[PDB]
Amino acid sequence: MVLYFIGLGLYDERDITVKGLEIAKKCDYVFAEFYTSLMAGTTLGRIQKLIGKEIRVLSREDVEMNFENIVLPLAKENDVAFLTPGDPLVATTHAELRIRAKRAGVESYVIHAPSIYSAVGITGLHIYKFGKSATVAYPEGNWFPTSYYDVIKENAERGLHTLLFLDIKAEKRMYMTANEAMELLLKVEDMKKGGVFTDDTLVVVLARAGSLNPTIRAGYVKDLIREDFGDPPHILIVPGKLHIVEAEYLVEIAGAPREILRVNV
Amino acid sequence: MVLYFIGLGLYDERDITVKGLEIAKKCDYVFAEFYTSLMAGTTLGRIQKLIGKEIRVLSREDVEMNFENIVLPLAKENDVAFLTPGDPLVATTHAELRIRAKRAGVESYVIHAPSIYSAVGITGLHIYKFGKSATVAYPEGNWFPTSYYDVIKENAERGLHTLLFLDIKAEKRMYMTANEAMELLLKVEDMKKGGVFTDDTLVVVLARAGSLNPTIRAGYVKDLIREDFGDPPHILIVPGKLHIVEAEYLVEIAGAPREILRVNV
Ligand SMILES: Nc1ncnc2c1ncn2[C@@H]1O[C@H](CSCC[C@H](N)C(=O)O)[C@@H](O)[C@H]1O
Ligand code: NA
Repeated sequence: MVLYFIGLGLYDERDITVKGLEIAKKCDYVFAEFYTSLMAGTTLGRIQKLIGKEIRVLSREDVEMNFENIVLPLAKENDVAFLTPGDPLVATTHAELRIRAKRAGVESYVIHAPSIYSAVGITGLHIYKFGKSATVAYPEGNWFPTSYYDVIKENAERGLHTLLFLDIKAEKRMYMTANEAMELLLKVEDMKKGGVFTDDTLVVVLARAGSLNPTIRAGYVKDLIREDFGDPPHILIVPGKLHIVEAEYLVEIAGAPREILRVNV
Repeated sequence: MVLYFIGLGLYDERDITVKGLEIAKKCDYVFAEFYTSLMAGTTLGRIQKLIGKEIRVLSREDVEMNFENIVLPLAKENDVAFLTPGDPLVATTHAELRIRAKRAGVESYVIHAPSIYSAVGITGLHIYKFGKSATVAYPEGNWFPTSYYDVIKENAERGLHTLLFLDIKAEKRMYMTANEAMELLLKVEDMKKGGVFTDDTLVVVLARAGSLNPTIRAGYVKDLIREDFGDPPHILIVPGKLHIVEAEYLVEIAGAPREILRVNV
């Protein structure tokens, strides 16, 4: 009679919490989704093995349109687990799933796990200084969206950092790279010419957060736009004015040029 | 000869990630701090029992002044772990400790854990809509902190939610409740009269996130300022312009007054 929303964490099968793993093991049915994001440091097989339960994978349509016909029915008589990468309820449409559960007379509990939102603290940037977040999306056809550019502008204008998720093609497994994201932003800067993203802008690139050997790089766009950050997923951050301690971290830990100690502080 | 920063999570010893547990079990020395946050659902004993090691708890002074004398020295020959509540680098100054580790020729790694920063997702509020964060600090003698009041104003003007970390004096076993935070805010409103935080302001309270039964409440200050939300830790959130689905969740899951369903766009 219970539904558990369990986060799988950041990168591999060991990123789930002890509580989440033990609970998942005692569930009769286990579902999961990998359309909001993917566990690049592992496989479905490794996760199934660790849990010892068959994992029924669900698509975006399965979740958004038929959650109540696929998941909730089984929760009426058994304990069901729903696994998602990161922290449950972070993906904007997932909170609503708990309402569907209530309507179905099904109890639901949330088992947290690490999220990129909190994991970006490894960049040395103070968490309280982050402002609104955005997603960099690929233009397509006659559609050229640029809201993510305005978000950076609103934040930087107030001395706040901007966390940028990069467009992902879940099923086609086609991730947008930090390099690609920078190119798009430079192109958006050439149209709106607001002086928000240029070759002199300082950015931070975080890749494979959660891994024991993540890639943390900071520098000006002109030097990082062609650098190789490794395998996805990539996260882009456009910092606002830095606190000296933030700058010292980016320099000592993320190889940023000493120049930021005077230009961006 | 390495140093591991390992987060313990939100509420109890099971909120640690499997990755963190397996590594912590193999460290020669284990240190920790419990002044940056409160893990209401566990004890040092349970943690030690789960990890199978004795944990030397450090005070804020031991850490902020003598980290390189108490911890780093051992890391130069043994595998050392440093445990903290939630995620080690979120809303703390522990990131700077990685710089010290580096300067002393000690490699460090970070194992994330669920954090209050991403756990706000359980409130139903879109996490991408959160703006700058702030801390409601206890007034000290004649010094009365107010900066956190201007943060709410800045975000509200932009329609962004505001996450408010609540103060803590671990050495005195004092943990600010949401009620206390609301009282301090009304007092600041009385001084500045910016129409930022009044008895008609809608607020959200999340208490003991990470537990199976956290307290999630939403409503007007006048009605919530004297309500009992259970034991600490608590966080206070001042939402901005709400999406309809955010409001539906606050009402259906957080017991908010059906009135907020009628959103003014
Ligand atoms: N489980 C929990 N529930 C509610 N608030 C919490 C909480 N854990 C931390 N907080 C809030 O955050 C403050 C500590 S700030 C340090 C946060 C920690 N590194 C993390 O990642 O969560 C507390 O005083 C409280 O206001
Ligand atoms: Na944020």
